[PDB]
Amino acid sequence: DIILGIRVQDSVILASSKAVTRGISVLKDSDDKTRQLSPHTLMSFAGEAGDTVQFAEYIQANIQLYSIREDYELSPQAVSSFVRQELAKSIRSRRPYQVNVLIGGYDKKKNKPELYQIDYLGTKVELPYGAHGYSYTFFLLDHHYRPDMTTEEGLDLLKLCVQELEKRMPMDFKGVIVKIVDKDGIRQVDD
Amino acid sequence: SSINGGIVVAMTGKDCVAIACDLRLGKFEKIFHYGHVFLGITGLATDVTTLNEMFRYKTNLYKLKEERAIEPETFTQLVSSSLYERRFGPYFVGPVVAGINSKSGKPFIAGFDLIGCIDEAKDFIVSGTASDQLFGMCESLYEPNLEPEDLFETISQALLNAADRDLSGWGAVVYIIKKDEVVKRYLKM
Amino acid sequence: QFNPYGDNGGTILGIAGEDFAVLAGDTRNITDYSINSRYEPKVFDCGDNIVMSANGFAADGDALVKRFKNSVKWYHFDHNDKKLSINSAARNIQHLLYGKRFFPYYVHTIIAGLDEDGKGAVYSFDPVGSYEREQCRAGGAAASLIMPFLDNQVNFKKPLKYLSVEEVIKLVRDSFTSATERHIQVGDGLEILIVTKDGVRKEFYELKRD
Amino acid sequence: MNIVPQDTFKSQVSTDQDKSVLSSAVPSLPDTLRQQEGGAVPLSTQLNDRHPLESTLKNWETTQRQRQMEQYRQIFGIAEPMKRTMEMEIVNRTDFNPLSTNGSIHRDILLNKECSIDWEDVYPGTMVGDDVHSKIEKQLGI
Amino acid sequence: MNIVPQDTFKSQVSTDQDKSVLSSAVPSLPDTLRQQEGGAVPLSTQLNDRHPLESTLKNWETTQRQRQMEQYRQIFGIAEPMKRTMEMEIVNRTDFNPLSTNGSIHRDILLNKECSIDWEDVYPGSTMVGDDVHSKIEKQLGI
Amino acid sequence: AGLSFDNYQRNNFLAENSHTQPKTTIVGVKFNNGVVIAADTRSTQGPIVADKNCAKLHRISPKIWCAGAGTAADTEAVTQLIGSNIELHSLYTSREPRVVSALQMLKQHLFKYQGHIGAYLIVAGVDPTGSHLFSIHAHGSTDVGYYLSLGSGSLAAMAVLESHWKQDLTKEEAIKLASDAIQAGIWNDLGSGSNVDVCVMEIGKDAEYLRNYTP
Amino acid sequence: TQQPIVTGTSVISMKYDNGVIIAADNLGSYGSLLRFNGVERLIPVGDNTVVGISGDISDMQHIERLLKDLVTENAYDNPLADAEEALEPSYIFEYLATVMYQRRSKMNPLWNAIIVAGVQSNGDQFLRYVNLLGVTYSSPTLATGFGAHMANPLLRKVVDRESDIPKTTVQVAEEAIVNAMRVLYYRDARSSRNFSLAIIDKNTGLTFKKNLQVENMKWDFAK
Amino acid sequence: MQAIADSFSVLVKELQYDNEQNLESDFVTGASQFQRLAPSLTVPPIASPQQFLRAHTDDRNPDCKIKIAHGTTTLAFRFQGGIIVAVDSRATAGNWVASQTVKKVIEINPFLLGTMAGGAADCQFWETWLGSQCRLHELREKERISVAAASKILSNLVYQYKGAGLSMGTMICGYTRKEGPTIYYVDSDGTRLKGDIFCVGSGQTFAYGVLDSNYKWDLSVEDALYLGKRSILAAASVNLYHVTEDGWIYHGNH
Amino acid sequence: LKKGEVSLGTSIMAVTFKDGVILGADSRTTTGAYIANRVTDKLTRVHDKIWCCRSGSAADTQAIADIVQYHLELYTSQYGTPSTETAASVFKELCYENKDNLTAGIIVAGYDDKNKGEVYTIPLGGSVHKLPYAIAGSGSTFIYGYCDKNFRENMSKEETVDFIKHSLSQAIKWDGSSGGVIRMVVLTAAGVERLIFYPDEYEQL
Amino acid sequence: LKKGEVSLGTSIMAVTFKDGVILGADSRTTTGAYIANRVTDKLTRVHDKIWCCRSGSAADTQAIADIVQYHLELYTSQYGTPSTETAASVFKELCYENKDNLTAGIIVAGYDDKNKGEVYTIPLGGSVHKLPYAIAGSGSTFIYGYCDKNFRENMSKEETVDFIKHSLSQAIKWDGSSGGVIRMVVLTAAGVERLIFYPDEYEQL
Amino acid sequence: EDINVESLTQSVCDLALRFGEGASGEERLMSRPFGVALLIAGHDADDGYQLF
Repeated sequence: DIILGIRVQDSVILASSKAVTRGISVLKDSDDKTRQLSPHTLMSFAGEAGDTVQFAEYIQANIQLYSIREDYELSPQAVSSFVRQELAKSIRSRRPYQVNVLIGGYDKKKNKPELYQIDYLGTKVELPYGAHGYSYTFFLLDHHYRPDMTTEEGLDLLKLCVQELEKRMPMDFKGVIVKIVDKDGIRQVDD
Repeated sequence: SSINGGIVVAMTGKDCVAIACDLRLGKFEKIFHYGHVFLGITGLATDVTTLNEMFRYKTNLYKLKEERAIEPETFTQLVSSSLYERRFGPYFVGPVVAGINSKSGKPFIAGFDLIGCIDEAKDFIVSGTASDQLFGMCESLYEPNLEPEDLFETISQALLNAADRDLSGWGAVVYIIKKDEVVKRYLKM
Repeated sequence: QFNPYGDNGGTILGIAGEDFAVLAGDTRNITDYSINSRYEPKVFDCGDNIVMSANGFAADGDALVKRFKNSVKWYHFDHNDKKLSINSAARNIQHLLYGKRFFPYYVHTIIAGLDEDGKGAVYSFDPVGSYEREQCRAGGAAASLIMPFLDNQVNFKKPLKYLSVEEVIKLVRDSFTSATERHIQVGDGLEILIVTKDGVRKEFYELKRD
Repeated sequence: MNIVPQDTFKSQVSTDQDKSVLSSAVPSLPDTLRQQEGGAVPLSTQLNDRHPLESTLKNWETTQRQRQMEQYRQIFGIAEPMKRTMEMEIVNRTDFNPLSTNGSIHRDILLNKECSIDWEDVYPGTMVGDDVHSKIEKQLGI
Repeated sequence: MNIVPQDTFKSQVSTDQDKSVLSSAVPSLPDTLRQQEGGAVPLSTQLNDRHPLESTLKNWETTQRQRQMEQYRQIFGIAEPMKRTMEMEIVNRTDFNPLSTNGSIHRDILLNKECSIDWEDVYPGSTMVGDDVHSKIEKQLGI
Repeated sequence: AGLSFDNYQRNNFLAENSHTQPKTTIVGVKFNNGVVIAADTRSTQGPIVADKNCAKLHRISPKIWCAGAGTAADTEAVTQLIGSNIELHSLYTSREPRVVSALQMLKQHLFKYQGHIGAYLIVAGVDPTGSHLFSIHAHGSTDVGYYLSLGSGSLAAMAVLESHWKQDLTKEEAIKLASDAIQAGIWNDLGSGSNVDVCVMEIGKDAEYLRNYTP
Repeated sequence: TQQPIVTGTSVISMKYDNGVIIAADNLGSYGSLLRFNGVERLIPVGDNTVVGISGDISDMQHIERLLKDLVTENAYDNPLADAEEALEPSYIFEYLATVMYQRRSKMNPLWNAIIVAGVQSNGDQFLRYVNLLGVTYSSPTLATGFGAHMANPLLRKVVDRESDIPKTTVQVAEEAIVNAMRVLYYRDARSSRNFSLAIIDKNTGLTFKKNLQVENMKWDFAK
Repeated sequence: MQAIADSFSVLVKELQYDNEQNLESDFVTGASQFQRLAPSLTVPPIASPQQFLRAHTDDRNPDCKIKIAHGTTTLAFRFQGGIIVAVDSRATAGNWVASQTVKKVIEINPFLLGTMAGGAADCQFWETWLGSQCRLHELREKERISVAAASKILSNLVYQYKGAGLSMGTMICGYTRKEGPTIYYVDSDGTRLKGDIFCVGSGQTFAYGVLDSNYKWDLSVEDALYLGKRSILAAASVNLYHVTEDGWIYHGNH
Repeated sequence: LKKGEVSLGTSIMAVTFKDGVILGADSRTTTGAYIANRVTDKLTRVHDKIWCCRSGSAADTQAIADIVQYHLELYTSQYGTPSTETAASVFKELCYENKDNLTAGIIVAGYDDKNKGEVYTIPLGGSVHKLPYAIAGSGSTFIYGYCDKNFRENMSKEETVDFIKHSLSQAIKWDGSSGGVIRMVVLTAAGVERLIFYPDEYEQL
Repeated sequence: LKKGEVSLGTSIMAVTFKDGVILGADSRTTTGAYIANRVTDKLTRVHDKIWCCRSGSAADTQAIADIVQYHLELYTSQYGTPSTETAASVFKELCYENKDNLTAGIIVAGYDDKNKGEVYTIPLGGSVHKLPYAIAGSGSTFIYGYCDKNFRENMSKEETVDFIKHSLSQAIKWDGSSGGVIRMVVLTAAGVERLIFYPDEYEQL
Repeated sequence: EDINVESLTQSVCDLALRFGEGASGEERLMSRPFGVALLIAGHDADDGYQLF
């Protein structure tokens, strides 16, 4: 499981890979590593099977309940804080499980994109970049990142990261699903 | 390239013996002879090859000195002492010796543990990984004082029944040994 | 740390006939080298023409048989003395075994009786409840000696269907005699329960070592 | 006559062992949303890797109370533990304060803890639940 | 006055500890071809994972004889161990039979093993290099 | 030279990597003019009876006999080696071998190997000094007894011996007592069964070896 | 408990033609120290049943308390407690076996081995064994511990099968039990010379003999 | 107050029969143990039940060992009007004779099927339980349960016991009017994957390759059955199932 | 000790008295709880009037005693009767130099014309201690007080015999590894005297 | 036994005599080889004429003794002076019901006008034994013989005092964990008497 | 197996008893008796077609 997040001047771009659980030949067309928390907030997760999906769906249900109750959408910051609280609460009385979360949103009130990363212990960091899974990409991102990048330039940088990563993957790296969150909502890039 | 394990069965007849081993059909056979004495070894393949080479060496020297072929009992004692020499580093093998004495004409079979303890049997010897299922089949099928054709049929049926109960390229090699003639047969299942 | 399990070393065999069933077992109870008793039955009549055996750790088997008999008593109480069929008993035993999934009974269980068409039926259970209907099942020590003996003289594919009850009893006795000769844990007696439309009949035969 | 609490481990488990939080869609399964525990806490994880002193601390006062009741039964008779238990049950049942968690004054007097403090006193201590109606339903059994 | 052999481990190691198979090209390194051990046997591998009884069995007879010599020195004097060692040295030195490994009759008479058999006797215990008379001549003469 | 230690590391490595290395009632009774040794005749490879008629009474010398338990190959090898040494010593001294000499040889050989040779023995015999019975442990300790038992059925045999032993026993009484102890081991122990083998060594006579004395 | 501390060794019992005989020695050993002499390990429950217990002594005293409570509860409030409503050996054994298995399943076993011996109301002999695992069995001869390996082969000489029971008198059975106790005192390092015996006969009732000593010991074959 | 008096009035404690659960499990008060929709599972009352179970499940009698489902190849796919489920019926012999042929696929309903691929007892028991749950749901809602709901029920149940010792990998295959034909895969780790083609077995790469070589949505029923049989034969006689909106149909060796 | 080895759970006493020394022991050998030998002779003769008793590993003590007897025969062929001190020194050297591989403890009792009877003890480790009287073994721990209250110097033969009998009877009573008969050897100027007492004698003391 | 805890290594004696009972002990508390308390009163009173001494874990035995004293005060408020058997039963119940979590051993001595002086011992495990006299602790093992040879029924007060003094002096002499002064309590019909004996007195015995 | 119609009817009646003590001794579950009557129609192999 590999997740990448890049925040640009006007949007957030999230890339995620497929599962391939354990020696099971699966042909399917879906994204099982992404849950839409709200029309302008998306969540990507990578970690242990079973636990991570349960946690993601629990978070999605809570946020949908809030949206129905208040007839209003939480900001990405509040969503990320709630996710951090729930993650720290889950391992309160059990052995921690491997999980890493990237939350990408677009604050309509502030009119700006935001990206957060939360690790398995419950550490939330606001970042312009982000990656989890395979362990070089940080050096390339540091070398080729500007806070005022457009969406096309961010997509090109993501393509460069994908091309660099593919040369070390064992040739089983299928199509990486890429989604964009911006003022118009959430969409999926065909390419 | 994986040839470890296997099964070897030895039975006594009226004035004959039968010794049979499993095979992979399709050059690694687990039955060797040093004149009129036959040896079948199961277990680690490297140890099987090493023991075959060592016993060919020792029996060639024995025949050069004695100017006569070695008898099954003397070969059994030799195998026992050779296995006991490696007391703390033993080969991972189960050997079985079969033959007919050239002078008295009495048939002889025996089995060994990995450090050379002798089990001299009058009916049959089973060596292999399981040695519990084929053992029961041989116990149900064996009858004493069989003619060579009856003994061949019995041992072949035991091997076939073992093969059926737990494959694809399974084969068998059978030796019917009389005082004057030795017949080697293949079973292709 | 305390070890709650043990091993008592028995041998059981169940055979389904055309219109009868047979469940037999050796009657020796041992503790790993010593003979606790030379006559300790392990095949029990449970009512409604059902015979049961749980071989392995003796305490677990006794507990399972006790629980099944009490459940059958309540089944008669709550359903107007309805006869419990063999498949329903098999399902009850599956639930009883799987109820201890995380602390299992250390037993192998065989039950025998007649199905709703009057034909013989034998069910075998894995220690945590997995079960199936079989024509013939040997369990415990010396099963690897008993099954080939039966297969040498019966075509399960004289065909087993046309065998009579006396012939089956003789064949079981012969297989157990051979196993007693070849195995150190088998002997001292054999007990056979036969289920037919007339009920359950008991037979006993002395084996070696008295 | 127990000093350290005993028999604290569970002997059976089931997916409906918590009657308070059960799914209405599938009544045999628990309701993960209304549990509000992080959403990734199966019951099995609660059966292993606990601190050895936790069960001793959680059941300590109940064990001492039971030993006192047993001594009263041995020395005084059935009536004394019966009366003590009746008093405590009446006091506990007539109290319903959904906005507070503190024990009553009369409960402290009955427990002989009017001038005693423990760490439970110093340290008495969502999207769904934690409201008055949930406490009403739990208290009334409806 | 030992019974079980003691002080059997090596207190130090070196790459030229075996003076017999030293390389001619690099005298401080051993000659792996003439060792004829298999070609992949570093000396360090011989310092670990040994059977705990191998050292006891290898040095048993020497330990018993050393205890016997110590007893003679304590009870008889220096002359008795001196003479026993001198006899054994004379017998061992004047025997050079490169084609056989069996011990001499006189050595067994001195060792009081005339009618005694051990597994060393029963099991006395091919190559391209160093299986010739000349290697034994060089080792015996210190050439 | 001697027993080899080659492939010890290889065998340990195979054991660590999931490679399974492949893998009795005896009594001795003294009577007024000799000693009897008796044994069961069942040989098992685990729970399976390999042989129903197995000879377990072994001859160190014509009038010195022994039986063993533990590792079978070790027992046979040690008995044969000590027999060879005893025969050579007898030829050297031109005298009948003594049981104490065999006891010393066995004790020192077993002590040399520090218990790694798993041989547990009962050794009985008669020599020009009289009749002797000894028990020998693997680690090198030996003991003297008027009646001894060995094997997995040794407790039942010892109970029978404690029930019916006296200072002054005739040859027939001793033979019956030893046979009864072996029979108790046969009936009450799963490791013992089949027939009984007896050997009677009387002072001044040839050793009498009765195989299958009671079937 | 989780490990025994003070223990008793062995109980041996046999069936004869009209009843049962049971016996056990009087010793509570503290490791290798023979600490307590005078421990009664045969508990008579009524006039038709004797229970012999080996193993942990504190658990044995707990079992004695359970048996006393059972007897007292039998008479609450049946006026026929001494009459046909008296406790049977089978009732006592069923209760004890249920307790032992339940405590084994609780991972808190009673570290004991128990033999129940007696005569049923119809004259039948009852002889049963249950241990800390809850394993139960019956046989014409029963023993625990070292006796199970030494006393049993002797007693099976007298009573080898069920057909030998009618041929065995009380004198022969008592002699066999006494000889087995002597053998145990010979070959058991945790044994005692003093022992108690109990005979339950369908005609004469219960005879409980205390302070019995092993006698006629052969030590003269020193050299 | 009288109940309080009874609690303090003086055998039952040692039997542990003052607890209602112990009475129910031993069928003292009635057959309520056989009346629980959610079955009760016994756990060792110790600090480390999981270590206990793992240690005691890997130690002598072949007949007292937990039976493991066959690791033989299992295939499932959805072509145009149903689901083809294919297994190899080469049963493994032992110390028994079967009265009839065994089946590697569990028939949960006339409309639902599952595969074992794990521990045999776990799969059989919990898929029978799932059939009961689906029946109760269909009675309540007066409509056939969706395959997503059934797979979710099974996944939630197995996740509640995650790490306890269960082992099971099943493929839930169904066909409903609203969903169409659907296949899910549920594992004892809590995984729940929706898919079009699933191949789980000893050799499944060969079958997956054969499928991918000649897979299309326009396959016919006979063509789909032939393709499934050929894929199983390539993997390693062959039991086939065709699932349609009206239920499943079984083919012996078609 | 080595796994599976035979241990020596004995009760050993050695008492010096006016005319010499007396060495006594019980006769039980155990393998845990089973008595493998009801009647074992624990009094080992190393020379004509130099005897010993052993504790620890049985095989190691037997090997050490055999070597010491060989040594004393070699000494006797040269210089004659050895002193008890010399035998104690040889025992001590053998036990100390091999204490990393062999477990052995010895009680040595001797008589000679010069020193008129002596007792030495060599506990585990190999140190030597010369004492007026010594006790050793598993049962000895139960009679440390009693002996300390009942020993006098220059007792008569009968008094010493009674003292040893009482002490060993208590040691047998309390220790489970101590057994049936009491064997004693009296070493004086007259010679070597062997005594044995049976349970029916000492159990009524 | 939890790591880092305090253990009661001691020498405890209780002897019944003609007029009543006497309980005696030493006064040493050690942590490892360091004497943490040179002067300790080990004679614990649970009722006016019912005293005890403790062994095992100090904290566990202190808690058990406090509960027993509370229980006996309740009993006295209800029914009057309890018997020694009742106190022994309460001690046994407390020790047995908690034996999986606490390590406690108790010696109980008592007097009443009905039973006239009694001794009970509850070793580790929770079993109870009634004896004419009892010894416990690490230093008791060295006086098993001596006591068994010197106890008589119905001894006078002075004879009992001398017997206890001698036995505890030997136990002090041989046991490292024991030492200091000897303390004794005499329970008769005339009341409770306290006695203390100093090392310069008993070491000369 | 299918449950008998009479067994199901008995179970429903045992539930209806719950305004007082239960059939197996259970505590009261509801505050008042039900206000409904049921006609239960079934078929089983033991008793054919039944109406309760």
